[PDB]
Amino acid sequence: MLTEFDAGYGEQPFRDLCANYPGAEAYDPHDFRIEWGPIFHRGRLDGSARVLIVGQDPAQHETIVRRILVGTAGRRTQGFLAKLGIVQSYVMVNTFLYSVYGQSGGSKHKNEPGIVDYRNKWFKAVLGPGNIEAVVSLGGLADEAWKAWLKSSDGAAYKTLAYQHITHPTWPESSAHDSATQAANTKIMLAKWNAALAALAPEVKHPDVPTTLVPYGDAFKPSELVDIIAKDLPAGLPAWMRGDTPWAVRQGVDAAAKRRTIMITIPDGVIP
Amino acid sequence: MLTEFDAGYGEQPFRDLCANYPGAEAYDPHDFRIEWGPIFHRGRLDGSARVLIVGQDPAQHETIVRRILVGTAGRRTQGFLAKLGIVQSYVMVNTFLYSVYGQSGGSKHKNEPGIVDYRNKWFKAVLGPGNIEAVVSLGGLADEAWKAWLKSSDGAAYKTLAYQHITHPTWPESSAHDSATQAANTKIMLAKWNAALAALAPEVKHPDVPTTLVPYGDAFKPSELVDIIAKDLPAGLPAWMRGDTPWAVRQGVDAAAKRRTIMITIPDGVIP
Repeated sequence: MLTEFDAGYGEQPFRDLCANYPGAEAYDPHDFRIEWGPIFHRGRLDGSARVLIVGQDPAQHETIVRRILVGTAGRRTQGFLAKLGIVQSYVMVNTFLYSVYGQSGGSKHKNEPGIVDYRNKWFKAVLGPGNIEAVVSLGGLADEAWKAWLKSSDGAAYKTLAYQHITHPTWPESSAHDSATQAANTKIMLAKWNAALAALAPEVKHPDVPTTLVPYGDAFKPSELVDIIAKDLPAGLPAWMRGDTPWAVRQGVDAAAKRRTIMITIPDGVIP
Repeated sequence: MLTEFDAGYGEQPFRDLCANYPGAEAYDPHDFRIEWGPIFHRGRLDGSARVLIVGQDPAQHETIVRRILVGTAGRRTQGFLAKLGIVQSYVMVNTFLYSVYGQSGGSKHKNEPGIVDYRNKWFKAVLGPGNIEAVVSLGGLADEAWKAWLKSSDGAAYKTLAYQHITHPTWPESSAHDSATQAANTKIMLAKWNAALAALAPEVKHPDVPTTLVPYGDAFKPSELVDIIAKDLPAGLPAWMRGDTPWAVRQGVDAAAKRRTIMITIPDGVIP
């Protein structure tokens, strides 16, 4: 009857970071959903993380849970980590503190000093303890974020840290609306993911569970979509929030209404 | 531009309390909205609280923020504390960890040992440091919770602790839908709140701000409705979540649907 949870940001330097975060002066209020407040991380901040995941930006599930990579992209990422024998020893930060508002917002503000400097303080803080053995970026903007970090003074020390850029987990669904094209692109993505795993496996010297590498097939199997663990969520969050069924969506009759609303629906079967 | 936040539950004894909370074995799954997870407290857990508030049960705003007293009842309670000069030195705990399901009243399970025992652990932890100088209960079930605490072995020590039972903050709106009856019931409520203030004022010897007692009139004035402070909310929560405008509602075509869904709408004016 013992359930774990993420206590959060009480320790330094994370406490000062979360109390002094960038707002509209760095993140444009039209081009970013700053109205939901920042979402900072997911995973270990106690120094026990072995893998750093760099994602892009949060969406509506993250906005409720208050931790990043908690939707479909998150369960695919968890499963990626599982293939390396990593079940809890990771830490995750995003390129952006806030959701990008718009189709291909870019990359339009990736060069904002206020944005990059604050993100670099987080890199600095999570890499600080010196236990991270591998870095994985999800998508191009994350890949650029990591490379820009390496060119900074504090980042110079991490040029030799094992690193893989991999295709963004939801890329197949965003590349086409057609089912057949989604499947074809998924096969392509997983082939590239297999190569990344092969390069990273020998550098993850301290896995949580010693594991022999089992490659992805052409489609995701159910076992490779792994629920986010309780230890990652704030105290008291119900188990279905870290389950396998979608439960939040933006809702509105037009663009402006839709920007203002999230609807949360408990999956069927939880309530008796 | 530092914004404060509640780091939460990382310190003992709270860490073990939040990791070992009661579920369906103590709170009946039909009579309690256990599907949303427990909401534990609001305010100081570092020992600096001077007033303990005992509330009844959480609703939909609390369900999103993950702290108690966050809606209309909370802002009325904040204003009550403000009149005693208490701006941040309070701690609030609920009679029930979960929302009561059904107007029937969760008085049906008020003596269930699983519920009472766990709540007493929270009483013991918050009263432990010995800095609480006054206790206020909101409504009848809360009053019975404090009285049940006093009858237990550990609670015996607090029979001399200054204590006032006051009428639940949202009693006027729950007693009638007629505008004129609400105003009349509000006038009765505020007379009883004024009596409580008079009894508590000389007993709150450590206000955050020394304040001369200004009694309520017959209705709430806007200055007597006080926004929840940033220090009470998890890191990153946007300011409108602790503003003066309602922003969450239960929504569904029928009872079963309504039980499963919360809709969040950002107040107008936050998004440019």
